[PDB]
Amino acid sequence: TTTVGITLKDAVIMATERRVTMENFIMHKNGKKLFQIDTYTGMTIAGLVGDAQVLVRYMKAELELYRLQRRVNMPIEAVATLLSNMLNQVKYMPYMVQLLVGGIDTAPHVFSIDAAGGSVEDIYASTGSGSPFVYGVLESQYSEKMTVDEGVDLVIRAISAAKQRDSASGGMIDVAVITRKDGYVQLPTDQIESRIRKLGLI
Amino acid sequence: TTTVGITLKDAVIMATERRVTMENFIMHKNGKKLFQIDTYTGMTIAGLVGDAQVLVRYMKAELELYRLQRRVNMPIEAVATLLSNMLNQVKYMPYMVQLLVGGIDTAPHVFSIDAAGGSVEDIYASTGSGSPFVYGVLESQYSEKMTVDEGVDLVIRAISAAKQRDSASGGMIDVAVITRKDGYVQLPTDQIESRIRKLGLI
Amino acid sequence: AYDRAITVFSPDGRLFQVEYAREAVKKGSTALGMKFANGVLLISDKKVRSRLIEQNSIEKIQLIDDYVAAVTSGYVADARVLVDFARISAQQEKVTYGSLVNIENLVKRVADQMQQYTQYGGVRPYGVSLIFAGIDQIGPRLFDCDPAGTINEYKATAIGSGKDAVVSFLEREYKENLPEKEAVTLGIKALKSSLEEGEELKAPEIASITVGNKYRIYDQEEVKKFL
Amino acid sequence: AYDRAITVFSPDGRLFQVEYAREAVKKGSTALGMKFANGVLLISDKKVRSRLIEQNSIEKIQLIDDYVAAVTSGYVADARVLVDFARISAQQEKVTYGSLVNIENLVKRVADQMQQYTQYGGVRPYGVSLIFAGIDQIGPRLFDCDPAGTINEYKATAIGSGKDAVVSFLEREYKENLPEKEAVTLGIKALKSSLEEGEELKAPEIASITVGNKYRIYDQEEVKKFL
Amino acid sequence: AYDRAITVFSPDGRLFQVEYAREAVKKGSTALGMKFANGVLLISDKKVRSRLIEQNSIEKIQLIDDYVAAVTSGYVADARVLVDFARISAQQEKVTYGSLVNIENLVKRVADQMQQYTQYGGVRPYGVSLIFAGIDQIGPRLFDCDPAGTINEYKATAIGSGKDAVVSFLEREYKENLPEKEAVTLGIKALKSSLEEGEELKAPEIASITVGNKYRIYDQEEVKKFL
Amino acid sequence: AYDRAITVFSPDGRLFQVEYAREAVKKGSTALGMKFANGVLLISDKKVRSRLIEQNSIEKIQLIDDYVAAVTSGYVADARVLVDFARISAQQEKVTYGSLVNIENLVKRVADQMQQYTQYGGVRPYGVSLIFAGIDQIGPRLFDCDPAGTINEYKATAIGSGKDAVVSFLEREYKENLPEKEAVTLGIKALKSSLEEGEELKAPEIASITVGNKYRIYDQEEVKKFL
Amino acid sequence: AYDRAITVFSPDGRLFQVEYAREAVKKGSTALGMKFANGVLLISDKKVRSRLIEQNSIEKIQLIDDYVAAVTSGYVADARVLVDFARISAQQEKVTYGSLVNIENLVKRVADQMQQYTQYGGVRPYGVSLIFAGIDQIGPRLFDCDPAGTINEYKATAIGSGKDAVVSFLEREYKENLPEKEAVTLGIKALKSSLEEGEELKAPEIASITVGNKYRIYDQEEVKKFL
Amino acid sequence: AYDRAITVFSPDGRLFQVEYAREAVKKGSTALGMKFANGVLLISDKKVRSRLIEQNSIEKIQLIDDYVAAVTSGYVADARVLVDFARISAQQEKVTYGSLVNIENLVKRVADQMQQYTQYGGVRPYGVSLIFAGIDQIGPRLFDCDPAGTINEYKATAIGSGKDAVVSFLEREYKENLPEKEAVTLGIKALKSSLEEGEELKAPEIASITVGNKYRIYDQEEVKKFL
Amino acid sequence: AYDRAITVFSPDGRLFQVEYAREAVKKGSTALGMKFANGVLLISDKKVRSRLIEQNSIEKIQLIDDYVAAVTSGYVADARVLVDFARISAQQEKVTYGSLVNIENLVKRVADQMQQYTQYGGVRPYGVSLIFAGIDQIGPRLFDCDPAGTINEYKATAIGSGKDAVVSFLEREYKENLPEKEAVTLGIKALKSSLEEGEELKAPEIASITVGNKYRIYDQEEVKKFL
Repeated sequence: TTTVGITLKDAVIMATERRVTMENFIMHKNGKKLFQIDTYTGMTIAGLVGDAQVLVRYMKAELELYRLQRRVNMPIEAVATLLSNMLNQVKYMPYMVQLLVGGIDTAPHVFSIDAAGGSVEDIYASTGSGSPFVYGVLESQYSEKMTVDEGVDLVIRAISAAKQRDSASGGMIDVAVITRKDGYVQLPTDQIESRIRKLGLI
Repeated sequence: TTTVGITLKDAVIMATERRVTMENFIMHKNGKKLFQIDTYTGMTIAGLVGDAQVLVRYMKAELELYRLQRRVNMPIEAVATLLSNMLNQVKYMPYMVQLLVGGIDTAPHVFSIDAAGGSVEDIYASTGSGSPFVYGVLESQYSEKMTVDEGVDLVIRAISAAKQRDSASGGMIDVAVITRKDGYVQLPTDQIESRIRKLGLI
Repeated sequence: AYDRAITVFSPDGRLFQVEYAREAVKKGSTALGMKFANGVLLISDKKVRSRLIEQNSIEKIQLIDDYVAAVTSGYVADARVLVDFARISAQQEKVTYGSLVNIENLVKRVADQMQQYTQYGGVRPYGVSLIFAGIDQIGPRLFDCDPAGTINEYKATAIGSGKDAVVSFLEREYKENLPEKEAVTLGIKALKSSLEEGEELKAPEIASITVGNKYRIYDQEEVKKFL
Repeated sequence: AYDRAITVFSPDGRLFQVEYAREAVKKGSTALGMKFANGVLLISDKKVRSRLIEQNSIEKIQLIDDYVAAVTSGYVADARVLVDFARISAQQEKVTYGSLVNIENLVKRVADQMQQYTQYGGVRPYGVSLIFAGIDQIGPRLFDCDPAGTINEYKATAIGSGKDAVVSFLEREYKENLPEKEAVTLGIKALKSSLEEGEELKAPEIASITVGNKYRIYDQEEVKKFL
Repeated sequence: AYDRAITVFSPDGRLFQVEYAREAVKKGSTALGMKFANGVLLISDKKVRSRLIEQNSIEKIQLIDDYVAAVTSGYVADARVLVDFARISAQQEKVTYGSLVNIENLVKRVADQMQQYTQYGGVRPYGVSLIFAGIDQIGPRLFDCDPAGTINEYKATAIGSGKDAVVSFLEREYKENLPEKEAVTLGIKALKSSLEEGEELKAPEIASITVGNKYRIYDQEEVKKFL
Repeated sequence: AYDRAITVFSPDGRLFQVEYAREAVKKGSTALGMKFANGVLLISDKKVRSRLIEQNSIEKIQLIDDYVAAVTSGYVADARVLVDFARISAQQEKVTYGSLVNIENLVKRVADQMQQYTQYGGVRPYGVSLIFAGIDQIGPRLFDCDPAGTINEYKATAIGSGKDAVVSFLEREYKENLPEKEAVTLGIKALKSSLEEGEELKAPEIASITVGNKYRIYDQEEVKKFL
Repeated sequence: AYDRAITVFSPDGRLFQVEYAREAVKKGSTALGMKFANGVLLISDKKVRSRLIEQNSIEKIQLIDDYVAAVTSGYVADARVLVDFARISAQQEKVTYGSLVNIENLVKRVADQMQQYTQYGGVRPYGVSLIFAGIDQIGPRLFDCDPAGTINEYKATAIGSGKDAVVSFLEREYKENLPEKEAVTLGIKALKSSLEEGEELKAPEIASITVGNKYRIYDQEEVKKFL
Repeated sequence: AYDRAITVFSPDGRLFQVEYAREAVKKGSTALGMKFANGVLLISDKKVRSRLIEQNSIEKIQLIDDYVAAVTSGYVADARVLVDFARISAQQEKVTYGSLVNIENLVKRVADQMQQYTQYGGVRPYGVSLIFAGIDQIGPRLFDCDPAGTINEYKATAIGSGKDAVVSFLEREYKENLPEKEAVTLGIKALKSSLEEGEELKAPEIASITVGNKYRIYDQEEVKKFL
Repeated sequence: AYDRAITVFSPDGRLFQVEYAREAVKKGSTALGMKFANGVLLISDKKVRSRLIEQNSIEKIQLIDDYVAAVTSGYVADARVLVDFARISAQQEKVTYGSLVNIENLVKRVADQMQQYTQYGGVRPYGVSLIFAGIDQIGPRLFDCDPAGTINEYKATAIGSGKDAVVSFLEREYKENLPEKEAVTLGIKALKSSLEEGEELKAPEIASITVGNKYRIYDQEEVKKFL
């Protein structure tokens, strides 16, 4: 499993792979690990599939209910704070998950939350078994001045490196771009396939 | 993790570093470990991030509610006593934290509280994996007669020594100064950066 | 008949106990609030009944937090209970989400608490009217709450015995986006217009808040240079 | 007699407290909903009582979710409680099954909650009438709910004080599968026909939804070019 | 006196609130059921009150499962609650034993629920009459339930306002082991005989089940070619 | 006065609600039981009210187990609840001890349940009279139970509307240690003696048990050759 | 007034419901107990109402254990509940301490149970009077209990309708330390003196116990040779 | 009116049910207690109503422990419950602290229990007056308790019907620091002064305690040589 | 009407039961408290009703802790319960925070407890008025509490029957920042001015506290040299 989320000047880019291991061995090649949970909020999931899917449904209900009562979207920091409280409340019977939350309320944010509810903001973050390989790519190539197109290429390259070195990761790459002007936009598979050919990652 | 709090004639100085380790390895370089919880009260956190962040939110709510009903700030000793009761009540399912509370009600105080709720006042105290290196610096250089400017230099030097010897500590140094005349003042990053150049700690 | 306990509807469809609780509101002190340019203010009348009372516990503007204030009319003991409920409710939201985004939801939680006391037998309704004012993510807000639980938003409103006199004055002289100095002056004039022919206005309490800052309680001398 | 508490039947078999709660509905604001070609719309009358009220909190169409809306009449405090119950009930279904397939079941859960308040002593019934409209897997739906808990489906219906006048107009002029523009025009005419001889219609709130899309709330200018 | 709450006996030994709940049944719609050769059928009258009502939610025959159906009279909101209770009770038996062997036990569980609401204070009895029909291990069954909780088995029975007229007709013309076509024809004639002199029968709903098969709901066209 | 709820004593020391529940018993069907040589029998009158009722659900003798039977009079819905309680109570004793030694203790548990409904407020007493008969370790037994909870043992007894007529007949003609054929013949004669002048006896249900064997329900043909 | 529920004091300080429960005691059967030389005996009157009642269930002396017996008057259903409570209470003491040392404490536990039913609302008091007799570590004991819960110790006492007649006789003829044969003879004479002029005494039940031995129930023949 | 249940205040501010419970106290037996030199004594009147009552259960002085005694007036069944509560409360203090330091706190716990029965609905107040006497760490103590829960300390006090006569006598003849022999003689004279003109004093029960020793109950012969 | 239970509003909006509880306060003993230079004092009138009462239990000033004292008027049994609640509440704050910073919050907790007894059915309000005085972090404080739960701060105040007479005297003669000797002298004069024409003042209890020190109770001799 490899998930990545980065921040740009007015954009948030999130991308994951699709390989799912269940009862050992590769039993699913096209799993879903990137979810839209609000108008300008996305979440990626790593860890146990059962716990992660339950949390995704919980956040979708809470954020939609919050929107109807407050007539405004939940701020990204409030989204991470709410998740932090839920995970810490059952820390001794915990969800075995690692989560990334990203979006734009007035500025782009990416939050990393662990199983015990520890939440911390960062310009970029990666989770899963393939994350350390991604951090190597981001440490040497990430720049806050990149354009959206350049940022999409970077996350594709970083995940491609993880797929070469992490056996638990694989499959087709899913990419979502979040901006105020376009909202939550999931990039078509044909565009990403074109990008990998142009980038040289086969 | 390295946090330090010292007392002066009419001031309290608290300072921490920013390195956060999550799922092993350095995944965040600019974490937050120094919080203002009242008009003249600050707290530093060491240990598990999830438990520490929950406690910070609890203290902010309790101290603000106490201020509204009593029309006066909670005394620093009362702040430590309240924290002691909460931690001891769940000592067998405890918060894995070490806390420092400092401030001025009528005199400067610094309190150290452990996971089991043990609270004890001291002129200076340090927590975290880098604390023993800080104690060496304070044992040989601290003086109750220092000025505020000299005290700021001392905590910067003490944390810098811990960063050289403790791999779990690192990042930029955050410093807060508490006085009755100025309240809770967080020193700007540019000033601390200037101080380290003048001090010689690179 | 249909006037004793609440869980009776009247043949024409009224809750008399709720209406009777509204009569207790009409015997409370008169208070008002107005919106002005980038802010909102609260004015409450403070009359003196004896020189043996410590002037300071007459606090009629209660701060729910550093950015929300409330004023009450009716039974003071019932009002104090509701104010404490609002303060705890405000802190619960801050613990859950890290901030308070919409004041209206805090008012709704208070109104829900009063509504259940008009539908479940074994209790009587609160004889309290409330005004909520403050700054949230959407901007300056001004709300009212009644014993039944009705909620409305206002540019200017009043509660208490002199509610009709103050509202009628604001119905004719109120203007939007006024400076804080002008708005307080209009508020004092509106409140004065309610005093029983002969009685003189006595130094009231004024609290105002502007976008970006916290609530500020007027000192007694600053209030004095407005009369 | 047989008119006080609910858990008494009248000798001829009526629940007077339920009937008395229906009288409170007749004193509420008038609202209506109509089905049109591949969609359903909601219209609620908004009258102004003072220029000191912030026009925006007069929201009479509450969105249960992005695809279901509701309008209420009667006691506003009781109505707000029921709307909150519907919103939580809608999210529970989405959590359990991943989607909302039939709106009728959501309405039934609300109606069951109101029914228990007419059979168990110690409480009074809700004095609220509701209209539910939205799009589900079967298509556009339109429902009503009464204080007793009766549920019916309609091509067009109305609630409130002017319910008889609006329904009579729809009994004579309503047509199926109309365009949204035509249906809104008919709705305004139906609502106008209820205004007390002399009173003029004031800008109401209109919300419509079509198959495939989400609910859309009419802007005040778009509403204006319909009168 | 002895007519208010249930937990009072009358001096001559009647429960007036139970009797008053029977009056509410007499104001409900008229429905009937008959046994025929290897099967049982349900007929319920559907009258139209307006052209603005969606004809489909007028479902008066509710399927408890694929082999048991029910029809109700009286308060529709109370009836809906009892139908939901029967559906859950039927599924509990299937979970426990893997099948439903006797319909009578399912009816008894429903009747027990209504009986407790006539003996325990703080609640009012259900104003609902029910007819249960279906196929179980012993064969076709036909049951009735009253607000008190009385249960009887019948070859043919009716409920509602026109219960006396339908029962009197069946008392004279009913025959056993008829073909389904003949039995439905007799049922329509029996129901017609109850219409107030002048009123014309309107397309009702007919549901029948035979041994071996499941319940079948008559389409509106198939119902039409019976009048 | 002293006639509404049970937890009131009358000035002269009677429970009117208990007495009023006895009036409901006097309106029930007439049943009787007699002891004979090494056995006990139960006879219950079954009258027909319509040819549309399935003759089989008119079961008036309920088997508590294979060796204990009961017959009830009064409210059938209350009686069904008590019969179910007796059946569960009988099985609990069998689980605990592996057998049922004394029928009287089973009757006492039923009587205790009815007694608590005459002493605790919020409930009404059961309007049911019961007769218990069967074989236990001590021999054939015959018991009665009343709404208050009084228990007596009898060589012969009757309940229902015709209780006085049957008991008076047994007061004069009953003999002990009769053969089962003779005892059933005497029972039919006793029951016949109660029919309103003119009415003819209709085929009743007879159940008898002898020491060593289980309960046997008379077939309709065997009952016929007794009239 | 002050006569309905218990938790009302009368203006002059009486509990009418407790007094009304005493009237129900005056309608019960007459029983008596006497102390004699190293023992205590119980006598209860048994009248016959019909030859159809099994003579054996008329047991009026209930053994709490092998050394304590009780006799009751008033409502038989309430008395049976209290007797069962005493039996369980007696066994609890034996389990806790291995023996029963003082009978008075067992009587006090029964009296405490009846006292709480005269102070807590929602229940009615027990309409039962009891006499307790037996041998404990201190010797032969004789106690009475009333509906209020009053406890007294006696050398001889009586309960029931004929309590005044029996007590008056014992007030004049009772002697201490009599032989069991003489004491039973005096008891029969005392009981006879209460029979309505004309009625003849019928074989009663006599139970006696002596120090060292257990309770002995008189056989019907041994009772016969005392009249 | 305001005389039925406790949780009603009278318009002039009295609890009538509490006052009515005081009337029941005035019908109890007369008892008194006096302080003397280094000790305190208790005297209770014992009248005989019949020679059939065992003289020993007439114990009117109950020992709470070896150093605290109590005497009660009013309803004996309510008094017995309160005495048992005091005994358990005394042992709880001994378990917690290893000793009993102040008797007043034990009396306060009893008074708190009676106070809650005058403020919470659903119960009636205790109709009992109590006197507590004993030796604690501070010295000899003497307390009274009333149905409301009022507590006072006395050098000498009396309860019961003859309370006024005894108190008036002690108001005139009581002296402090008397010898035990003299104090008992004065107590008998005070009690005698209350007997209805004509009646003769009968052997009462006297209990006294001195500092250092335990409570001593006077033998009947020692009491006799005081009259 | 509207005067029985609390959970009824009067048509003009008063709680009669709360008002009736105020009448019970007017029948209590008269007490007063005054602020002086760096301190606050409490004065309570102690009248003697008999020479048989131990003078020491007449303690009318109860110490909540070493720095807070209270005086009560009205029902002494209700007052004792509230004083115990205050003492436990004070110790809970000390356990939680290590100190007591504001006395007003302790008074508010007591007032909240009394407020809930005027809004929840099934209980009656406390008939107690209280005065709280002491030293906290902000300085000397003086508070009052009423049966409804109203709280006010005062420079000088009085409660009881003579409240009007004492307050009127303080309205005319009270001065701030007086020495303790002068303030006590003024307090005695104020209290004397209330005695019914003819009655003479008797030695009262005086308690005073100064900043830095603890509460000091005046000895009887020191009180004597003030009259």
